Amino acid sequence: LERAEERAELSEGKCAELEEELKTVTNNLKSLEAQAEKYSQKEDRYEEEIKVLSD
Amino acid sequence: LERAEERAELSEGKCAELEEELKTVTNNLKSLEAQAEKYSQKEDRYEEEIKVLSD
Repeated sequence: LERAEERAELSEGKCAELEEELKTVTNNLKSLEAQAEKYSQKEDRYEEEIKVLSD
Repeated sequence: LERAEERAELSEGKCAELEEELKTVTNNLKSLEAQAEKYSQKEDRYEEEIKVLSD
């Protein structure tokens, strides 16, 4: 039980660590979703600067 | 013990679920990062072209 509880604690430790990493990565995912979209928009703002400059 | 073990299984189960959620968001982050980076690279290509056309 102590070892199983220890495993629960170690696994919970990992669970929490992964959760923290999950959230960090997910938060990065979200900032990156925002960046991938802002960047796709920049891909267009810059493409537009090229089109405008081309004109 | 069944509970300590259940908790070992539950916390291990959940930490494994988080490993999968983490890998999923990590891979989505890598995808969005790669996407954002492909866009940042396009932004740079345009910036290079913006500088070329601006100049």
